[PDB]
Amino acid sequence: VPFVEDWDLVQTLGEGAYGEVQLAVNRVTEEAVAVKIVDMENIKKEICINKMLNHENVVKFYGHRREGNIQYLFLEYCSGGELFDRIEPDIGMPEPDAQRFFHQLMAGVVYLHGIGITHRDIKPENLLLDERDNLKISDFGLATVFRYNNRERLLNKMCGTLPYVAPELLKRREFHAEPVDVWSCGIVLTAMLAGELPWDQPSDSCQEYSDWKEKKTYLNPWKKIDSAPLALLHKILVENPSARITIPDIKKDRWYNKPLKKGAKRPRVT
Ligand SMILES: COC(=O)c1ccc(-c2[nH]nc3c2Cc2cc(CN[C@H]4CC[C@@H](O)CC4)ccc2-3)o1
Repeated sequence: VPFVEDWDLVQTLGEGAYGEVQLAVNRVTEEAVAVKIVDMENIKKEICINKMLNHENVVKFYGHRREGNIQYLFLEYCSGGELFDRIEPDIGMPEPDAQRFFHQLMAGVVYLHGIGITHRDIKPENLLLDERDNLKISDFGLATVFRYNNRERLLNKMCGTLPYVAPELLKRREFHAEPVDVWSCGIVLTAMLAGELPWDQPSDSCQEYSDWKEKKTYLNPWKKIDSAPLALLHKILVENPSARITIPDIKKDRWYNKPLKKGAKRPRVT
């Protein structure tokens, strides 16, 4: 009972705008959590969205505490770090690992879309890994409700990260939320398989993007990707968001359902 509420801040996990993420260890139990420290409406929405979240591939929210002009968000600690540091530059990672991470990303995104939430900034920096390398979607600072009382709200706000944003966000005034997150998942899949981003932004003025629309797959990063995951990327990275593949159909794709990876190495004797 005494001192069970005391947490020691032992190391900086992440820094940026606006604030830092610190690893916190409980004085009594030694339980590890991540404390998001935001130096104070945007944070009020983040807390509200985080309270709704309960899924094995979404970073858990334990609660928050306001100490004057500072908000403390208590969130799941993921010891495996970011997916970003598992991607070898210009190489990627083994195809079975990327497939497993992509299945977990799809389970997380299905869950969020199912409760009417769009993340809007899916990228490897935001995809965290637990001790068993289970992928968790993190940072709901740009997230929003796109479906309320079974009525879909079209989005118009410009946000995300240019190499991961869908082309409609740059060409159209209004757009559906769900195909935007599907596109960013395809850029994450491209990053995991080739270890590089295909373009700075998806616009006609961008040569790499024009080459993709012209199906010049003999060029990088596409030439490093096998034909089965590349056929899936041809369905995701579709300019027209109405023709773009939906997640129920991604789950029926040949590469998505290809047996590739063995389960976690279990102790055995002969
Ligand atoms: C903006 O971040 C969040 O909203 C959020 C929610 C939950 C978390 C989180 N839980 N566990 C971690 C996070 C962020 C995070 C980052 C890292 C990578 N940290 C390295 C530490 C040593 C190295 O030298 C620098 C980077 C390792 C673990 C973790 O972050």
